[PDB]
Amino acid sequence: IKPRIREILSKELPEELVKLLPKRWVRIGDVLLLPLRPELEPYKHRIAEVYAEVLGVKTVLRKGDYELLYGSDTVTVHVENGIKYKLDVAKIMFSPANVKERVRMAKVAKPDELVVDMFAGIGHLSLPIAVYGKAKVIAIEKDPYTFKFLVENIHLNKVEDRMSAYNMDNRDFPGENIADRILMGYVVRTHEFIPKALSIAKDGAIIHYHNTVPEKLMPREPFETFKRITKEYGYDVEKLNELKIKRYAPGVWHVVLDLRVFKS
Ligand SMILES: C[S@@+](CC[C@H](N)C(=O)[O-])C[C@H]1O[C@@H](n2cnc3c(N)ncnc32)[C@H](O)[C@@H]1O
Repeated sequence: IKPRIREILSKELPEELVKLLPKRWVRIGDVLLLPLRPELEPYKHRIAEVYAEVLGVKTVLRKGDYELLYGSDTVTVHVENGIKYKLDVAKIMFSPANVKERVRMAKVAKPDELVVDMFAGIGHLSLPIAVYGKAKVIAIEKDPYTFKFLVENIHLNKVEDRMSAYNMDNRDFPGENIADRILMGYVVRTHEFIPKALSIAKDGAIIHYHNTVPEKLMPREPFETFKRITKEYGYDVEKLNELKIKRYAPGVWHVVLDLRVFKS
């Protein structure tokens, strides 16, 4: 099934098009991300329709952010490694192509830490910490829509007590020298937030610093740049680890560096 899909669609599609039907897909809650060959375009909707029924999802988006192929409701709750993540699959990014990192995050924190998530999303990286590590968490999310989900996801996981949330730009965050650990899960020229990061950090704090660097420049970057910017503040940093992740071309990785900073 396949089989079931092939039995239904073979009735409406010439055998040549049937052969090209989608063989994989991504499922997030009850929404389906479905990739489609160009020759199947004319039949977009009907194919998404049968896939929807045999796979048991309410909505199908094109994988290819996303084009609605069948259904209407893109909000769903996705469960991963014991975590509940409500989201609007069409408006908010969330790839299991990153699940390892979300798993990793479940381990790294100690119950005592204050953790600040500078780019919270719906709780991508911070929920694992609040739930498994048990530290406290201040989660910052700029987008008001995304924010609703983050707030909700906090209840859904029963951590409203130890996790708080602010709908502002991380640069306006009043805090200073509070953070034992900072999450910088963002990849658009994130070096630009290093200064607010260092401000929010305590001396010795750990920073999970995500960025997108060309492999032309590895393994020098993105650490050199993190290093030099830190110099502008007379602080130092030690590189504790550098994981590769969604190595997503053309030619550019997505890495996360674990770094400890010292406020002199
Ligand atoms: C949701 S994470 C993406 C994680 C990744 N796509 C994944 O699958 O795990 C990026 C978030 O940072 C937020 N953001 C961007 N700039 C921000 C800022 N200056 N202050 C606070 N949040 C910001 C965006 O609203 C977005 O929700």
